[PDB]
Amino acid sequence: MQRSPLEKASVVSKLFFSWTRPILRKGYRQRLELSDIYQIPSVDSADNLSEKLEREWDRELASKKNPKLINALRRCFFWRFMFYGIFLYLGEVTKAVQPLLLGRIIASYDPDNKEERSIAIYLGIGLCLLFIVRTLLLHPAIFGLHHIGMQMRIAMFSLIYKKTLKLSSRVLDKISIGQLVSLLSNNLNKFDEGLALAHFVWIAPLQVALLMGLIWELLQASAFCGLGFLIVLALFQAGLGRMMMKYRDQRAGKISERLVITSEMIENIQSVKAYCWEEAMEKMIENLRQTELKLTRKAAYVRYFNSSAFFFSGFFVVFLSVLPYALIKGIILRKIFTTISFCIVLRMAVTRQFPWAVQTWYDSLGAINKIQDFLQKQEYKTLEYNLTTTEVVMENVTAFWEEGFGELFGTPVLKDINFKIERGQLLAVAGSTGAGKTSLLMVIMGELEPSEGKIKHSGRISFCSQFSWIMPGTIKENIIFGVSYDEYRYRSVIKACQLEEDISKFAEKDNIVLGEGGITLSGGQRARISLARAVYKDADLYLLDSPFGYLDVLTEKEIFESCVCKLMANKTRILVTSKMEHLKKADKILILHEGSSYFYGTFSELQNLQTWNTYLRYITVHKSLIFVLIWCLVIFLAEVAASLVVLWLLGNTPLNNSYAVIITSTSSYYVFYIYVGVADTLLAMGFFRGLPLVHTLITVSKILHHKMLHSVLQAPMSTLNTLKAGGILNRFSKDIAILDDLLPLTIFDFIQLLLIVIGAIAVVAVLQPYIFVATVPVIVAFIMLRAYFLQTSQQLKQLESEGRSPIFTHLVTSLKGLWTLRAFGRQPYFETLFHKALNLHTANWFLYLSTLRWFQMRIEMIFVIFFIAVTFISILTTGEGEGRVGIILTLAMNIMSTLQWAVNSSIDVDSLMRSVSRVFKFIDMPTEGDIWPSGGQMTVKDLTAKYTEGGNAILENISFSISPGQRVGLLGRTGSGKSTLLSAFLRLLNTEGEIQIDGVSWDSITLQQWRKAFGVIPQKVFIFSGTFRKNLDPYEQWSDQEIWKVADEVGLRSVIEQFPGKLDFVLVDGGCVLSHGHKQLMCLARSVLSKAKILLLDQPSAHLDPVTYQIIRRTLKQAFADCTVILCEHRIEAMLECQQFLVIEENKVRQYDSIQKLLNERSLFRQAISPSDRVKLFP
Ligand SMILES: Nc1ncnc2c1ncn2[C@@H]1O[C@H](COP(=O)(O)OP(=O)(O)OP(=O)(O)O)[C@@H](O)[C@H]1O
Ligand SMILES: Nc1ncnc2c1ncn2[C@@H]1O[C@H](COP(=O)(O)OP(=O)(O)OP(=O)(O)O)[C@@H](O)[C@H]1O
Ligand SMILES: CC(C)(C)c1cc(C(C)(C)C)c(NC(=O)c2c[nH]c3ccccc3c2=O)cc1O
Ligand SMILES: [Mg+2]
Ligand SMILES: [Mg+2]
Repeated sequence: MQRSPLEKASVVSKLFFSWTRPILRKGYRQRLELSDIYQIPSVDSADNLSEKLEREWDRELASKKNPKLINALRRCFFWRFMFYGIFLYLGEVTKAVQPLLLGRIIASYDPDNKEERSIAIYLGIGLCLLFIVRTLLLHPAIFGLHHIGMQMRIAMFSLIYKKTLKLSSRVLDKISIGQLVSLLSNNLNKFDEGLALAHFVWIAPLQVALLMGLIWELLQASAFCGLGFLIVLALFQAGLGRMMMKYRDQRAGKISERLVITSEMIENIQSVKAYCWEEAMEKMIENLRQTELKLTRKAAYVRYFNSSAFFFSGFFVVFLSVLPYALIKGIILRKIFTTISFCIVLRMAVTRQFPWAVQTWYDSLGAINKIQDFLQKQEYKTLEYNLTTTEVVMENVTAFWEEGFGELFGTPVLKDINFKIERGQLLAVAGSTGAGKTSLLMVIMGELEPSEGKIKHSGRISFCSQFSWIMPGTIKENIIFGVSYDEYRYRSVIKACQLEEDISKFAEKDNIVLGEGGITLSGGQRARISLARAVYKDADLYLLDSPFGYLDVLTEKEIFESCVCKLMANKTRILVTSKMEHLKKADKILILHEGSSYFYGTFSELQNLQTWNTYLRYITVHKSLIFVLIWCLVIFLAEVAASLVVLWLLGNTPLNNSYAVIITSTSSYYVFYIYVGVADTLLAMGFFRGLPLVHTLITVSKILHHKMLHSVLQAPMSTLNTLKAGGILNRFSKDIAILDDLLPLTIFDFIQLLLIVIGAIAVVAVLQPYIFVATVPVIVAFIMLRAYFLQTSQQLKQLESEGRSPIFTHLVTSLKGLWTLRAFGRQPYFETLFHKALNLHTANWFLYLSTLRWFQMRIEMIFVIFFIAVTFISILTTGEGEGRVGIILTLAMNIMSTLQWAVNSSIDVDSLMRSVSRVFKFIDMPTEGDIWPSGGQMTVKDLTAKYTEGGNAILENISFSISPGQRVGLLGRTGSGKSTLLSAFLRLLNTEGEIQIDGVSWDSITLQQWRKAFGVIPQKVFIFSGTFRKNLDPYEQWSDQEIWKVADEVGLRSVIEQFPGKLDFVLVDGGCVLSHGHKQLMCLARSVLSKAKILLLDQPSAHLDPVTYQIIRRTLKQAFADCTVILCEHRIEAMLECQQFLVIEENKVRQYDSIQKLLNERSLFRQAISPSDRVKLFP
């Protein structure tokens, strides 16, 4: 890493921004090298800005009765804020005094021998000094203010991430990810750039006050009659401002709901593709955009009138000001041109600078109120007593989940429970699905607080969750989990948990970079890593929430006898399990039932008891847009044509006539200057040109999102395992919101300003030729410097834009794995790990931000340099009477003012046009591409399975044949390939060979038509946010009576009746309200509804007990009558049902007819079988 060149730099270098110069020269010739990206300055790091504001916020919490976050921000930013404000004031004041100096220099070309001709040179000197001071006075203050705004945002972002880790288990149900992601995605670039515009609240009034006097000098009565029109217009904009904000709050609720649906479906797309929910998910996301875009359009139409106010005002402010003075006294052109020059600044001050400044203050404080509201919430309390006899004691405990019934005190999940545990013995927590076994562990950890009862143990605890969580990184980084490495400990664990088999198969042996969640691995592999993490941790208590769910019996025995009873000796360790073998070796047993202790004692006792392309493609999405743009241009040509013949008549005039005083001399060089002043209004886009342009540009973003969401869903699996969670969630949140909100109007201003320049030059050029020639040398200078700047700016903007993903990627996983982070207590790791992601983004954003102010300053300096040259050539060459050089040049330089604004607008479009470029990359992804399934017989021949293209072959030369209406068992060691074989049928991963069904092959039919033959039950369960009926059939093909007629057989009768809205209860946080057992029965019903003749079952009974399993076989015997079944199961009770068996090992298959033969070969796998299951197989 290279250190910041800002650190060591002279006042000149910092003032003129010469320290940014290297990266432009480096970026112009070549592609940007990672080496060239400088380290962030020491001032604005994540640690310091956290440390500073954290201290000031707890001080605010400690002192005041009702604390406010703005008070905390005030005491560490206000002086440096106000320090730049006084410079930004003086830099703005100097724009208001330019008309006085320039106006005289213009008047000094007049043949009539005025005093001006005396002072002209002194004004010539002074006006040059007037420009030089402003250029140096404005830009540093803006960068200074941007730099403060960046520090403010980083400081809060860090306090949100510290706060969110200490947040209560009660609150997590209410606040989804969409709440957090939107809050950060909104403020990310908007807040930083804002603090430039913030000050103009108090700059604009003093500017109006200053300007009004200078006008009052010229026009005594009418100036106030003018101002009145702007006071009327200012209130109209304040009206639109309040109206626009109300549309934004109605929409904000809908965006949060779309992101949680969009996240969930892409997070586990492998299930979405298996069930064939493309039409379902697209229609669901489509319906949420209807409400959103309605409120976007209404917000967009209002903002047009706010934006357009400046351009229309121009003519009317001057007209109402000159007209009264004209009638009573009579006016000179000089007097008209001087008022025009004051009015341009006065409008800019009151019409664009004033309403933008206020709108920023609403957004900032609005944002700070949400953060302050988020910071003062219910926190997870800690009450650990390290003093103990290492005796984990529980007595007379009851607990309710929701606040209502618990506070009022529905049945509690635990009641009248008690147990004592000595150190050096394991507890067997047994019961049926929904007994409260997880709920019991949640009370011990203290995530679920008890209403009545008392807990006490030592603070040190270890936890193994039922849903296995893999943070992004290496298997080592997962197993050690943010502590020092130990060769003797690490190796003894992996051998005890026996991952040595699975780790050795991978190319990079130990350390492979696992994605968000670890979908690279299988169900059994994740569980053993989750276990290894819990084992490697040292603590007084080890909680294990059924880690033998996805493991085969041979592995389940070996790991239980090699880890739990060997490596974990002389420790209290409460275990969730439902097998006789585990309860036999166990010391004390606890059998829960309907949240009540059915039995408590010992096992002995229990038995005794009972670039051009990107711009072009965007325009040619929607055909309306190209018609509207042509329709604007033909009307533009008409108004350019209209002004031409007006000025042709006006200039050709042959002129008691007190209305307007003109003479041959004055006429020539004021009539044209007046036109350039009022050109902004004459060429302005009226509601007819404005509204449809805005309307279509929103309709484009609607079409672009549909294609993008459509293309992502039907892309191949390999491409979707490449990209991250935060990478998907970045675009759909931030880069779709840019095409809806910012881009539609940033274009309008760019077009509006571009037309005004062209049309003004055109009319002036056609009428007087030399001005066109005079502009060219200034025109080329801006286009030259623009083409030079963008070569660096474009490349920086992509690094910064793709530099966001790390912040989101981390925020997703952190939240999902929150319960283990607090179990182990690893917040200090994750905070410092999160600080990096902000620093990375700061390093790219700060660099892009600083490079801009260079271009902003240089473009102004180019103008100043040319103006200084123009003015001296004007004044010095001035003849004795009618000097016809300075006239022509200054008129050009009066246009280049409008162009300088258009070039700055042209950069603001290009930066937002990076968003649409990154959207098209997601649209341009590759694509995976009599009654038919009669009997359902399959024929596999020379099949090969691999995930990556040209990688390791998981299965090789596979070939077997199933007969019609036959049940087939599938089995093998954890990580054999059992899932890969089931995925090979649906052909999700890329394969070679052919699987032919009922004498018809793959290549004879389409994929989406092929996949509607199979009814799947995947290994990982997918429950999106919605109602039960929606989760049971998204297409809504079946009736309520039909769903109820299925619900009884799978036995969700009692499960649903618990909740208030029967089949209308909206599930949240990926269906966290249901227990692990009910999620398996949810997938079962979903398959029972979808009446298929072939169906695949990737381990139906994962964590189901022998009682609940009776439902699986009951529904498998009755409902699935004549259809062919491929049953991939670990429990041995399931093997009684199916006839043929497939065994996978050594990347190959073995088919068998009888169970007795299969078990006869493998002695170890036969000895593994439970005594209670052994009597069933062998009579
Ligand atoms: N966050 C929650 N909010 C509301 N109810 C919940 C929540 N978590 C669990 N429950 C409910 O509490 C009961 C017990 O759930 P718990 O997960 O403790 O059961 P379990 O015995 O661990 O089940 P399994 O055998 O499936 O693992 C169930 O009825 C479940 O729906
Ligand atoms: N998405 C993937 N990308 C790369 N390799 C993968 C992927 N999924 C699985 N594998 C590899 O294939 C092996 C077999 O995984 P698979 O899920 O088919 O096994 P399984 O027998 O179904 O496991 P389980 O006992 O957990 O059900 C894994 O151990 C891993 O090495
Ligand atoms: C009839 C005709 C000539 C097509 C026409 C009419 C108007 C109205 C009626 C809106 C003044 C306008 N005016 C506008 O479109 C205006 C657009 N934005 C504004 C913002 C603030 C204040 C006024 C306007 C405005 O008049 C323009 C026209 O070209
Ligand atoms: Mg459970
Ligand atoms: Mg599997």
